[PDB]
Amino acid sequence: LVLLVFERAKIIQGLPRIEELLEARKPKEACILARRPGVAHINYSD
Amino acid sequence: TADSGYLTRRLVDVSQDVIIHEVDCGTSRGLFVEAMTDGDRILIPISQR
Amino acid sequence: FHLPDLVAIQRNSFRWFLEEGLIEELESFSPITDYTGKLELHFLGKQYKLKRPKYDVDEAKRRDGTYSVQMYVPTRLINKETGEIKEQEVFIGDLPLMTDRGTFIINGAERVIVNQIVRSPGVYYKSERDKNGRLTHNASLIPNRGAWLKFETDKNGLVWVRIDKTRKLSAQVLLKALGLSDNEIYDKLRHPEYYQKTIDKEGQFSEDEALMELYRKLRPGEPPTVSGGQQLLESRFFDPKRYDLGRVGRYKLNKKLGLNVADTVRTLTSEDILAAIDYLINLELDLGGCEVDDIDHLGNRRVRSVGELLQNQVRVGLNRLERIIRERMTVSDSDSLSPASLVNPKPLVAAIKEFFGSSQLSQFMDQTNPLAELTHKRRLSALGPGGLTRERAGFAVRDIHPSHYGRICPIETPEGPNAGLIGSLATHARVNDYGFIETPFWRVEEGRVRKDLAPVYMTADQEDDLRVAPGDVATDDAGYILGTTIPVRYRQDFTTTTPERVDYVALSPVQIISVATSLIPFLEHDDANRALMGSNMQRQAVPLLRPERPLVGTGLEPQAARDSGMVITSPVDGTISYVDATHIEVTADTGEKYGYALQKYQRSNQDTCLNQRPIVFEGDRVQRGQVIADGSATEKGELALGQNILVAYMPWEGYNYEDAILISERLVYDDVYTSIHIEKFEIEARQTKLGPEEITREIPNVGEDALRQLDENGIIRVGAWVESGDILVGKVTPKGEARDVRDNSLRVPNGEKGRVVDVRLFTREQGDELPPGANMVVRVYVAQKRKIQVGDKMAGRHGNKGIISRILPCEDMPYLPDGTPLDIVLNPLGVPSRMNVGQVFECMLGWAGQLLDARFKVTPFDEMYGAEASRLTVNAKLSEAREQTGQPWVFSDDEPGKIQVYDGRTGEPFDRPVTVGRAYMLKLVHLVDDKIHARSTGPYSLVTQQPLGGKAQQGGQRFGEMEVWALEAYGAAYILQELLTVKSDDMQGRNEALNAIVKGKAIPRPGTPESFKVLMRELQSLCLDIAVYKASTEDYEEDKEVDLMADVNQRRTPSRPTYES
Amino acid sequence: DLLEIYYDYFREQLGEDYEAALESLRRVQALLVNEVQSVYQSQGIDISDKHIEVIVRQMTSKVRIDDGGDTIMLPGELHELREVYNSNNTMALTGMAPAQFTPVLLGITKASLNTNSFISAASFQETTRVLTEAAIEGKSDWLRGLKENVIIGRLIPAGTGFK
Amino acid sequence: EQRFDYVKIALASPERIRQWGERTLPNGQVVGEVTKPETINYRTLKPEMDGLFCEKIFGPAKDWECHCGKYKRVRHRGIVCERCGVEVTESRVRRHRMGFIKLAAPVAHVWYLKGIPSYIAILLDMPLRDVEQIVYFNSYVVLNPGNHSELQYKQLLNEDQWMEIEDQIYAEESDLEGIEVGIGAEALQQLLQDLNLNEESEKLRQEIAESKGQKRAKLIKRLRVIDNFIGTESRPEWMVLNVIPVIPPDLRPMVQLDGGRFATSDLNDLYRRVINRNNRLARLQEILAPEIIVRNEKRMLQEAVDALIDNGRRGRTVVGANNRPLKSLSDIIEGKQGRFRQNLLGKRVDYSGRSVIVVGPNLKIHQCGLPREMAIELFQPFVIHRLIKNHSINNIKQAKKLIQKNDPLIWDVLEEVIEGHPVMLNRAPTLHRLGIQAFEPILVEGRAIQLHPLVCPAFNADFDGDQMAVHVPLSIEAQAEARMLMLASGNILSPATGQPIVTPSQDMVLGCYYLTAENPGAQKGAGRYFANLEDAIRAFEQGSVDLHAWVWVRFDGEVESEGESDEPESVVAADDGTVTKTYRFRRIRETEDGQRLSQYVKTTPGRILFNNTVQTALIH
DNA sequence: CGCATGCTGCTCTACCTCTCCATGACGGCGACTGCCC
RNA sequence: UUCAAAGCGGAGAGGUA
DNA sequence: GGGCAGTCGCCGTGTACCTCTCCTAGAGCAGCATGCG
Ligand SMILES: [Mg+2]
Ligand SMILES: [Zn+2]
Repeated sequence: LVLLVFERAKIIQGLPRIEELLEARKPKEACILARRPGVAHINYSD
Repeated sequence: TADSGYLTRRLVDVSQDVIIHEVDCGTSRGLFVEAMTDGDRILIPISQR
Repeated sequence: FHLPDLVAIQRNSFRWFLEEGLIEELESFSPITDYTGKLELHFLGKQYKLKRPKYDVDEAKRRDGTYSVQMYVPTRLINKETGEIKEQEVFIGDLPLMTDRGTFIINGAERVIVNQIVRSPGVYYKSERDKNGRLTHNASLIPNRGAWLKFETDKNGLVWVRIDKTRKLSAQVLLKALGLSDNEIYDKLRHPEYYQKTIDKEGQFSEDEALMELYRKLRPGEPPTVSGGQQLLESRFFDPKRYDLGRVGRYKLNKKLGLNVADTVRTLTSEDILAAIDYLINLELDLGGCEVDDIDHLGNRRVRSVGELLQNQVRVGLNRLERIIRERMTVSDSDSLSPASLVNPKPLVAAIKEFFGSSQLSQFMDQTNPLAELTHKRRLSALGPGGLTRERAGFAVRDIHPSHYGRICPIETPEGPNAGLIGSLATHARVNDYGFIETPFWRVEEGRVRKDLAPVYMTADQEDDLRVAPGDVATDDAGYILGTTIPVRYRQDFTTTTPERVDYVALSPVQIISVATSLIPFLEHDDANRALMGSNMQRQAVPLLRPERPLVGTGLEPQAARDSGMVITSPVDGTISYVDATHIEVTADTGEKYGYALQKYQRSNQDTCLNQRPIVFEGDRVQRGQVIADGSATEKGELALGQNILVAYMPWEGYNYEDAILISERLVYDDVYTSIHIEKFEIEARQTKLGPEEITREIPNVGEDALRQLDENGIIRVGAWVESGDILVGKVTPKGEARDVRDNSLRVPNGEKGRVVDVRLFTREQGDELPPGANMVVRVYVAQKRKIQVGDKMAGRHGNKGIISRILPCEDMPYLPDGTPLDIVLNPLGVPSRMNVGQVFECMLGWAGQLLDARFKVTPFDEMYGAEASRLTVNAKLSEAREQTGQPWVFSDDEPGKIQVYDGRTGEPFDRPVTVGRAYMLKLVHLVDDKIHARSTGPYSLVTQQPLGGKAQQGGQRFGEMEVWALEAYGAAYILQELLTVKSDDMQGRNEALNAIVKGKAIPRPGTPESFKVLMRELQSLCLDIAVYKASTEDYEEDKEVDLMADVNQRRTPSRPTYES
Repeated sequence: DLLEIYYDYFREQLGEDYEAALESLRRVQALLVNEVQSVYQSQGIDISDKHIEVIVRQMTSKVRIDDGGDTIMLPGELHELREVYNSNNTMALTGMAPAQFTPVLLGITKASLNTNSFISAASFQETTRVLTEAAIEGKSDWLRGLKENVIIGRLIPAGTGFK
Repeated sequence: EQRFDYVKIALASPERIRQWGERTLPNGQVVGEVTKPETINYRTLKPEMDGLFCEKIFGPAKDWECHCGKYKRVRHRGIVCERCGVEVTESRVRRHRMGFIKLAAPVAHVWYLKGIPSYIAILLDMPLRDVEQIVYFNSYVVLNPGNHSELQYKQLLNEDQWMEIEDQIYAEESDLEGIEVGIGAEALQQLLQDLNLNEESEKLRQEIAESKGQKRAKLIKRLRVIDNFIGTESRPEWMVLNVIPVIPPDLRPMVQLDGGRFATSDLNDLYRRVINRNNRLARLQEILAPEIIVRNEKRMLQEAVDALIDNGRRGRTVVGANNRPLKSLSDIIEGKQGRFRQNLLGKRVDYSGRSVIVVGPNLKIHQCGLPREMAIELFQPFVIHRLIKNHSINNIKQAKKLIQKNDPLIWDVLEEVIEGHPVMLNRAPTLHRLGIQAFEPILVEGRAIQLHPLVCPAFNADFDGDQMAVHVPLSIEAQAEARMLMLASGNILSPATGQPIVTPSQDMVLGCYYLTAENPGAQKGAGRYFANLEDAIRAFEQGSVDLHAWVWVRFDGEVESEGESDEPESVVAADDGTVTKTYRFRRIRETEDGQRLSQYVKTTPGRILFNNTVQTALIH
């Protein structure tokens, strides 16, 4: 009939994480700031 | 088991030549050891580390 | 128990092959014509005139031959123009025949063909999601045999086609090349503008350019041709000899796409392609009646058995034969020909031999006991020629699907690399003529179960819209379902409904498990992992000297023994007139005589006995269906793999530690747990260019003290006790060098002894077939009786394994309040951490049964009748035994299952009472006489000069690289260097070390091992200039290349270390 | 990229690039050690921190050479930080033109194939590629460390065979 | 003082390859060349005179015996026969001599053409596809474009292009003197010989000095390769083969199956194919055959040599009897089952055994139980030595006959042979260094090894089917080192973390817990006073108090109670200044502003047993 | 009474080509390739 | 004076820990 | 030329032990049993 959308609130790590860390691979997350400054405007645009 | 065995073999071959040959390099550098804590709670005390 | 014949997959498949499997392949190839069209060969493949086997089953078994028949097909040769027809019958091949138990006998060994679970032919739709793009859908069309087709939808709304593994190309080319005008493909499609987008983007094609482009893309580098494209398409998809959907493929296509094409046509047509494109468009546009497919569903998977695989092999052989016939028929100008001289049956014979002897689908039979034999024929494999590969199978194929319910057992699998890749058929399941597994159900009308209306068999896809109840629901008079809420399954989910809304009910509570798992009482109180262990270990037990039934059996034992074909039942309802150790005779009421002959001390594939013994006495009244004689692993009628012994749960003085077992000495001198094992030895007398070989007792360099038991013909006598290193058959070879003969007579291997029971021998000039170049064959059989001893493995039905560590004299064992010493002491630490609670139930019920002489039977999942049925039944039985016996110490109300036990060494009672009972334990095939090995010095490998490996050839133990790492972490330098050189392949240091040890001096320094030199030679042979150098001492001198392959010491260097004298 | 961020910041702030390389490598090393130890301690397993430090220093001890001044070092070569520093110092003591470099993070398989002995590398992985490269360069192996005295059959240079 | 110091690798020149083979004889000719593809004689098991198993090249098959049989005896040293010219010496030299095959046409080494980096393509400044097309006879290449306008050096032509250029060059009208050369064969030898490394390096440096863009890495790679070839003093044209070597015949042997059939190796087939094609091509070149067939023969010979060097790398795999691939020279060394990982980094050894393990209590840690049937085999030389020295026997043969006959003296000798001799025990998945340990053996009766219960967690062992392997050390250094570094009684802590590793684990902790616990019921004899702990133990041993009763004992020492009240209680200031403080579990009595006079502890007989056991073990 | 023909065992050598033998694995890393400025 | 006649490679399937 | 997405091909994927079976096609050449007048 329909397909409801919702947000759930939800971690353990094992061998894949260790192998990824020791082989120095590229994960997909964690945008990293590049220069010092002192203000972080979130800027919720239209 | 296969994943664990492959990882151990790679670890052994990367670091086989580390043997102790010297007594002292005469430096003044090191790191800072502190307890491992999850915010309010501590997980590993400093004395064990 | 509505159980029909348990081994019926093999029988049905072979009957189908004989009835209509060979005819269909023979008649699809008959009209072989040459290019001039003058001669024709017709194979009237309808008679087959099978010739009776020349050897019986037993003759084939004892001669080590093959049980088979011969096939003869009638053929006719027709010459055109001049009328000339010749008729004859040609020999086609030898077909091995299936015995009465579902197995084959190849070269004197029992073999079984395994069933294979594969993917069914048809069309399968799938949706794939790009990293940043939309959802794109693809469809794959897969036949039984031929080329595959693939359709794909792009991100812009374009439809592309891929044939086999060529480059992609728009669907317009393919649809126009097939011979379809625009109007019909516009009408058949439901949403024509979606395809109109592709038409506009890719440009309209006419037939000529459609075939031009199709030829260009399929076969690049050649000049395009219209006839070329036509022939290419006709050979690719429309050729019966090259393309085959199958009956199942046509059925699946019609069922999914909703077509109406006839069942007889088995090649692709235009409507199928149009319907597949339309279904893809609708699935893209979310029409409403379209859905992607699941490939693990048991409705999309098929079973292939011996009939289909044999059909494929016959087809390949026939293709090769037709090639030979066509090549040979044209070489002669004048006819001077007959159909007999035209066909050559060598390729077909070779193909059949390769399938039955060297394939990976024909397997060596498991024959330890009747249960292993029964479950080896009901096994389903996902690997083989046409299935999966070990490196490609992943997590999704080894899981449990909700569609396995009642069709594949969820418990019985291997552990390790094969876990989830081999499965077992459930108890009530059966395979229909399309290849899909079914299972039975009873109908429910208005909440009433109709147990008198012929249960219906249903496949996985059928029972998805119905609400099906489990087999443990309780009814009041075999009628209305009791309760107010009932568990049901609807669309692969578990729910609960009112019992006026269910549709079908399963037949039995054991419909979900296999036959090996159905023999475990109190199963619902066990964990699943230990249930797997117990079911697996029940098939490794050894038949004992005097078998015995369990006291707490489950009810399926008499049915698991009737399929091995070793129990004899009387069909007569008469009287018995003659009983003997080898013959039984029963006379009816004026209905002639029935006589049976019994096998005596034969041998199985795994060296176990196959005896058969009678039960009845002379002049006995006998009814129909009554057991008359029974086999080596059955008591009267039913399976009997273990023994009932007294058990107590408590720790001893460290002898129970971590799965070890402490037993008594009564189990040794009472001949409990003793078995007979028979071995076979063989010698061959061949001929050589130097001369022939003679079997005789005139052996050189031997004294009369080593020829006592030979029969003046060089062969040992029946009934002789042979110890290790004893001559069995004496042979001499004609060496070239006076006396020119050398002695290599065969002797028993080290560690073998027993009695000689058979010396059957075969020779030429007597009607016996022999391998080429051989004169005679001699086979000797040696038997022995083995007792239980320290190091043997014991097991129970609930997963508890152990190794025996001590055998105590009977005055040391703990004893009961009546003076009876125990038989086995088990550790209670192993029960609560593994959750085998059923063994305690079994022990207590066995105690009650022994005290009552009752032999109870309990069926699994017995709690549908009460809240705690097992505990109440056990307590009531124990109380009744206490009241009947008269002894108050049997049962106590304060501690129900526990009684007082004393110490045999000091006489003082233990502080608290312990649990005692009767347990049914089994002895496994892992015995310590076959696991002990040692070596000092022996044979060496030829290339690397390292010690050989293997127990049977005095082999060494491997020192892998993990052990090298462990020795490096210790700081060890001298142990490692001694292991690497002096004890492995330092060809000169081995003898020096041995002589130094014997003489008492110091071991000298080693050199360079031989494997390094072998590697240097191998690298040099690859055109690499590698060498070892010695550095220069002074400044401008050059470094000097060292020659490794040159010994400087001109001392003895033998191939193997030798003792000086 | 965290390594690049740290190197760029410390090169913009500090003068000499040697200290920037050292500080960047130090920060990345600490992050890696802490992450691995946290993953292990999430379960009920405890290991000492020296064992992980020994392995991690094998991954962050090299540098990529860029614009060698006058030494025999073409761009694109991976060299130890200490060797580069010593060569640059001994060359620029007289007043020559130094070389540039950038720290890199290798990994556990890419670092085992960059050893100075072709016998150890050929016995680990990719035998034909290693052997072809060694044949072209004319390399020589002086038999130092384990896994090479084991192959020949000599006393290993560790333990009782140290001297 | 060692034999050699380092290992060096390089490219092989044709002179070196011919020098590896081609030995000399006391005559006017050399012998070391393989010319015919015959391996062995069918009628008699002998090798032919010029083949893969020849005896003039590779040495005699039987030591100190010639092919014709005229010579014999170890008297004949360093003298060659005359009828067949076979040197008379040991047969072991058969696994040294190499020989070689001379090719009628040059071929290219597949390692230097088809690689992840291709070195021929890098050196020649050409893409891999063009070089691969020039090889295998798919296209032509221009070697000299002299006196022309539309032709450039190293430009790929075609059959039609070559024909149309021939239509002009053969007219010889004008403007076409100095005929250009094109060559549809390899001609890689000519292109690689034309290299002038020094000026190429100078030009490359001059170009790399100026301008970088973003794609000067190609010139950097070229400069690296050129500098390598300059420094090594090699020649690039050595990457194209003109002769090949042959491996000695014992590393590719012929084995005989049970039924008399032969199971020959996979290298013999590849060598046979190469030799047959080479001989056929040479024969065709002799008769001056048409060139369009000679080119086919050359292409087939290239493919054959390529399949010998490495099978299935460039083209199609060569299948043998079945549809399974043949094993080439690179498959010997490259895999997990290759020489490196199977024969050099781990081997099979002597004086070793294996058996099942059972539990042995009453053993001490550092002791093991070895069955009597394995010890008599693993310890044979020491038994023989002891039999010869003491209990004077005679020779070794008599000692071996005595062992075989199973004399009673054998076990008496063995029992004193094995005492003081450590033995190493090992379990299958050795995950850390505590998976191999040394024990002292004790002869047991049976066929199973007895293992102490306190070492199971280190081995990860268990008594439900596990098996163990046994090795023995031979020399004095190995024995001293096993006793001093590996013995099981000095392995208390673990190397991963300093936590103890030998602790009571399963059934001993349960017994200690039961013995030292408390029981509200079954408390006969509670409240009785004892002097010292031995009195309490003696009173319990002969049944007069329960194992869980509460009794007062006199104990002057240090106590550690649980649920204790650290604050003094019930202080009674008695006469004469004597103070008797009564706690919950102690009754200390102290003098006036002085020391302690006495102490009593309220405890349980099981606790007294536990603590007395520990103290007695420590003090003795 | 004797004459003509298929079957079986041993020996001896030589190799290339397809309708391609499969189209259910998964990640990483380097080298072509068509397309848009 | 001599030794000396018992060892062999690959592929597939299953099992124990 | 610069810069790509996109794609094709090669590399890698636990240790020790036990049991069973089977192992190259084609062609050429010589000697013994069988149906007929
Ligand atoms: Mg175990
Ligand atoms: Zn000679």
